[PDB]
Amino acid sequence: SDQQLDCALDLMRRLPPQQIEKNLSDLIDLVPSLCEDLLSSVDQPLKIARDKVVGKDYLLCDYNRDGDSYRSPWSNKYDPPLEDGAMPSARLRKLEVEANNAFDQYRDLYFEGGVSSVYLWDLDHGFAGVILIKKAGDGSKKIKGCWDSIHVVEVQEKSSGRTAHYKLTSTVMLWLQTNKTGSGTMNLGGSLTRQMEKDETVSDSSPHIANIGRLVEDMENKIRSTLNEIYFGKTKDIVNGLR
Amino acid sequence: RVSDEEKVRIAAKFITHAPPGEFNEVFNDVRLLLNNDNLLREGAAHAFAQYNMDQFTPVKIEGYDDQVLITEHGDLGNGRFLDPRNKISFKFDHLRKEASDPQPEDTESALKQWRDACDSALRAYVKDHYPNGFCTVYGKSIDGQQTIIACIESHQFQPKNFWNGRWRSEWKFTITPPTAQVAAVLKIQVHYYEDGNVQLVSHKDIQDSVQVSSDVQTAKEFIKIIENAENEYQTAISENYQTMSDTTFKALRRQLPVTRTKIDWNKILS
Amino acid sequence: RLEHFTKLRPKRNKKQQPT
Repeated sequence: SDQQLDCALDLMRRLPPQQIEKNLSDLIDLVPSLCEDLLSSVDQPLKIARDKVVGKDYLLCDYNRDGDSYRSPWSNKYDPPLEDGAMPSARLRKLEVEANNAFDQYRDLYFEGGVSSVYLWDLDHGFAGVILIKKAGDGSKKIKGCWDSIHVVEVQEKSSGRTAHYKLTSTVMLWLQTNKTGSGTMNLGGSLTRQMEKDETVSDSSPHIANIGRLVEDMENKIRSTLNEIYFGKTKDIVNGLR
Repeated sequence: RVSDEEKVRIAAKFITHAPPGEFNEVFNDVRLLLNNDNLLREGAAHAFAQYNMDQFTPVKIEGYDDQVLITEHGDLGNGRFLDPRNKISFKFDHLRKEASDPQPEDTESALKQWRDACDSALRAYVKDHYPNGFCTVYGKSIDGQQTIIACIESHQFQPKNFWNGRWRSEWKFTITPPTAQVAAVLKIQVHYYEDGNVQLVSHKDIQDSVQVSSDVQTAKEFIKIIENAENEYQTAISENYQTMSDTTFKALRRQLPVTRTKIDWNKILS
Repeated sequence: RLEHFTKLRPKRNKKQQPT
């Protein structure tokens, strides 16, 4: 069923992204045996939930889900409450708290608003994490805009702890909708995904969060520029090539 | 879990939602996913025909100039379609996208002259305004009202560059001399899929009225209304691209922090 | 034909699948 997963992911690259959530739900109904693999590999728009303990929003996706509950990066608890859901190790949780604080500052500097969340998980010889950012324009503008960043980092640690190998797979979803007299309904939406890997020294002057921060920042800046080119350049030139 | 009849409904839905120029890829994906070739043939037969009629698929009939569009307006039943310009029906193979077996056909003649005048005017309009556009004009009585239905298609398929696009417009002129009521919808779909999936889906509805006289002078007024509205829509789309880019998009994320340099990650962690 | 980068993202193991 590598073949089936490849076909399902190809379909998600082709079906209109305006229906990205219904596309995934329909796919899971079509091939229920793929459910777990699809929830892992098919990115979805980020949803917001309230951590009632801290009065702060956090982001939901498959990477903080267990059963039908989601874990807050602020409280480290599942909602609704769960017995024995997947949890980062004690030491990884400390890194996760530190990463959440670093990425909230990153989010403020670049997005001047929105919501961020970071979720880490242990691997056999390292760890992995997702850094999530959601920013929506005012939905009262009938000129709707939303940005989702999904950055998944795998960190393979080496015995010394003086170097690590980082693999970053980043998706940005960008959604724009307008309903105007001249241009009628225009919905321009979807996502781009890119991947890169690097070895970096790990030290007190360059700890994991700094190494990950730089990779994320470099990738997101690059993707922002590519979105600009594709959305407002390429798709526009194509429209004008049709008539 | 999920019934076979539901699975093939979903399969049929996906097949009909293939972006322009990517029907075969979606179809092959859906086939492997359903993994039940005999189920797919039964429950998703309609899907191929539905896709072709929805997308205004242009087809060449050997021996006749230009191309005809496959549309709901031309569906004669039993796999045959009308070519109202050449006054023939033909068999259309929805899998191979091929026309065969042309046969004389006439449908209604209250509007023969008006349909021909409109067809002639629209053909020139489409060739002038679209790089490789096609049109088909139908004349039919709908609820006792004589109606000219003009369909226009233009696509550009560049899958090796990971993009495809299609324009469709459908214009209805309900002729009640000396007035014609105008109703139209203009539609655009563009897909870009190099390392992603980005789509523009756009449509605009048009309503208008025009005072009518003779067939030829009226056809002329119809094409003037079409031209103004389609030019207006294209202009507005490009203006909206500009507004989206320097308002909404810029507001979602800065290029850089106010410092005009990348982040000092050491200040961050302190 | 298309490359699917998300296939190679590290799996996170859950305790419970969705219900």
